[PDB]
Amino acid sequence: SGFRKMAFPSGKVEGCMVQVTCGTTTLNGLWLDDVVYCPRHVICTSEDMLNPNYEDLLIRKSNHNFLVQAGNVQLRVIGHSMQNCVLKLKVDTANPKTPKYKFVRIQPGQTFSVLACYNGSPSGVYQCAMRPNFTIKGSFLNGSCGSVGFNIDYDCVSFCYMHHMELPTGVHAGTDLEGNFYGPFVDRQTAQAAGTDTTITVNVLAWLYAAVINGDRWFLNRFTTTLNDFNLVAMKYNYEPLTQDHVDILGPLSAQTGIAVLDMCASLKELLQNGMNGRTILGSALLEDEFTPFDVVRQCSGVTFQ
Amino acid sequence: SGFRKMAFPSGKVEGCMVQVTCGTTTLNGLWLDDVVYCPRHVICTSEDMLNPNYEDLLIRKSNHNFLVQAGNVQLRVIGHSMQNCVLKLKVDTANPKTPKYKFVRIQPGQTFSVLACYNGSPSGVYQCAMRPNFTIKGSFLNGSCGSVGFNIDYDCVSFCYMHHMELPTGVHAGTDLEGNFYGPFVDRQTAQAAGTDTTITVNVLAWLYAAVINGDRWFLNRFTTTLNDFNLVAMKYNYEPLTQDHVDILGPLSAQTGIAVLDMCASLKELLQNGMNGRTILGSALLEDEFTPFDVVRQCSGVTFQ
Ligand SMILES: *C(=N)[C@H](C[C@@H]1CCNC1=O)NC(=O)[C@@H]1[C@@H]2[C@H](CN1C(=O)[C@@H](NC(=O)C(F)(F)F)C(C)(C)C)C2(C)C
Ligand SMILES: *C(=N)[C@H](C[C@@H]1CCNC1=O)NC(=O)[C@@H]1[C@@H]2[C@H](CN1C(=O)[C@@H](NC(=O)C(F)(F)F)C(C)(C)C)C2(C)C
Repeated sequence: SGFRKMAFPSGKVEGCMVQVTCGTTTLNGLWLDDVVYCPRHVICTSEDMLNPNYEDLLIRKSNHNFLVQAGNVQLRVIGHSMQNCVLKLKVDTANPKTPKYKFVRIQPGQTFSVLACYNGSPSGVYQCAMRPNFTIKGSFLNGSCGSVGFNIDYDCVSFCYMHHMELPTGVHAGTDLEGNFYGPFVDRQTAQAAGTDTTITVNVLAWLYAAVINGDRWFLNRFTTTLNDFNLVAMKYNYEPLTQDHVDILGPLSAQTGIAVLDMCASLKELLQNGMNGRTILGSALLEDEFTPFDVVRQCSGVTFQ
Repeated sequence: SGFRKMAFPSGKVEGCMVQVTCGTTTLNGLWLDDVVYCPRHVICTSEDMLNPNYEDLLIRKSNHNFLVQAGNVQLRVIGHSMQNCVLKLKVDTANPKTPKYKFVRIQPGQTFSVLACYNGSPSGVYQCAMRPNFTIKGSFLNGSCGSVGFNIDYDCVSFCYMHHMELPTGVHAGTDLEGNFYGPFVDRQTAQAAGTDTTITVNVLAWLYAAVINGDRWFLNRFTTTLNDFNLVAMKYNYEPLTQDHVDILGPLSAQTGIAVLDMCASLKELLQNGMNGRTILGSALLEDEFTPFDVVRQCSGVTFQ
C-alpha cells in the first residue's frame, strides 16, 4: 500500500551529464554517443539574452570557444551546429556510459522525471507533468539549464525535455531534444505568458482510482453521469474535456476496482461542486492531476527497470 | 524559483541492489564490499511469518540455501550471520560498484531518499521523513523488502533505512543497516500500532521559509509570540515542541529572509487556529512537514553531488 510521487531511477542519466561553458556562461549538457546537447543560449552574455540574434552570435563562435567538461576531464569539440533552440557539439570521444536511448516529444498530460543539474553535476530528481499549457512546475535555479526530463522503458531512456527558462508565474519552459519548445515560448529574456492552465482530467480520475485501490474511498457517491454532462461541468472548473480515448486508458484501473469511469466522473463532479470539506484523499487536500493512468498502474504493480 | 519534493540521484545505490532468494521467498539485498545485507525474514515461509523463531529457522539454513543474484549473475555465498533483524551474507566477490559509504541511524524529523526495488531491480525513487512515531509514508508492495533509504554527502552515500513491513494504517516500518528497527516494531505478522503521529514543527517552519523565498507570503501576519506560548498552542494540534536548537537550525533561512523564527511561529499559530481558507502555500492546501531546514537550504542554493 501507499501512493507516492515517484521519479524513475536516475543512474542511466547521471552518466550523460557534462558541464558546457562558453565565455563566462556555464550550463549542463547531455552527452550521448559523440554528441553533446545543450541550450543554445550558452553563447549569450547577460546583455545578449535581452534580444538575441542566435545566428549572428553563433557565427562569432568556433569549436574551441566551447569548454565541455565530464568530471575533471575536458572533451575536445570537433564540430558544432544549431538545431532549433539546442546547440549540438560534436566531440572526439563517444560516451562509454551511453545507454540505449531515444528522443521523444511528449504530449500534454504526460509525465516525466527531471534530474536537476548544476555545473554538470546532478543535484536531485523529481517527477513533472507537461501541463496542458506546455509549462512544467519544477524547481530550477541559475545554472539549471540543460537539465533533462526523461522516462525509462525497461532498458531504454526516452529523453523528452531540456530546461531553458522560467516564466513570470514561477513555472518553467523548455524544449524537446531536437530544440523545439513545448508551447509558444521563445529563448529571449522578454515578458511571456503561459496562458490559462487547465486540469488534466484523465490524470485526476487515475489518482481517484489509486485512492480507491489504497482503501481511501469516502468520495464515492451513489450517482453516475454521461460524458457530455460531466464535460459540461468540468469545463466550468477549467478541466480538460474527457474523451472516449481517456475512458479506454482508464480501463485497467476500472477493471481492477470494479468502478465504471462514468460513475467515477459523477463523484469527481460532486467533489468539484461541493469541495472536500477539510477531508483528504491520499493525504492531499486538493485534487491531484500529475499522475497518468500509466503512473498509477506502474505503482499498483511495481513495474521494474534494468 | 519553484519548490519540489526532490530525491537524491540514485545511481550510486542502483549499483548496490541485488536479488536475494531463500526457498520460494525473494527480496532485495544491498551489496556493499564482500557483504550483502537483507531483511532476516527472507528465511521465512508465509506460515513462519506468523510467529517466527529466527534463531531456530536460521539454524536450518546453510550458505547454499541463499541465492544472491546481480542481474543475470549468481554470487557465491561463503558466510552468513544474523545482526538484529538483518541477515548479512558474505560473498566471494566485492562489489566493483561499491561507492564511498557509511551506516547511520537517522533521527525523527530527518529525511532520506528511498529507491523502491522489486527482484533486485530499481523501480523508482522518492523522498521520506522518519516520522516522530518512527514510521514512514512510503509506497511499498510485495517484494519491496530490502529497498533502502539513504542520503548523499557529495561522494559518500549514507545508508539509514531498510524496508521490512507495512503497519495497519498503511504506513511503513523498517530498520537501520545494523538491523535495529526504528520504533517499537517487530518483524512478525502480528497486529502492531504506530502510535499518535505528531507534526515536525521545525520542518513546517522550514517549508514556510521556502514559501516566503518563492514569493508566496500571504500567511505572514503582523503578530509575534514566545517559545512557550507557541508550544502551548502547537501541543494542542499534535505539533512537536519547538526548542532553541530548532531555532538555531532555522538561522540561515531566518537570515536569508529577514524574518525572526518567533514571528514565523505566530503566523503558524494563526494558520493552525484559523486554517488556510481554501488558499494554498507552494501549491498545497495543507501544512507540509517533510522538508527539513537542510532540504530547504539545499534547494534554495542548488547543492550538487559527485
Ligand atoms: C538557465 N540556466 C536559466 C534557468 C532559469 C534561472 C532561474 N530559474 C530558471 O528556470 N534560464 C534563464 O535564465 C533564461 C535565459 C534568459 C532569461 N531566462 C529566464 O528564465 C528569464 N525568464 C524570462 O525572461 C521569461 F519570463 F520570458 F521566461 C528569467 C527572468 C531569468 C526568469 C533566456 C535566454 C531565456
Ligand atoms: C516485504 N517484502 C513486505 C513488505 C510489505 C508488503 C506489503 N507492503 C509492505 O510494506 N513485508 C511483509 O510482508 C511483512 C513481513 C511479514 C508480514 N509483513 C507485513 O508487512 C504485514 N504487516 C503486519 O503484520 C504488521 F501490521 F504488523 F506490520 C502485512 C500484513 C503483510 C502488511 C513480516 C515478516 C513482518
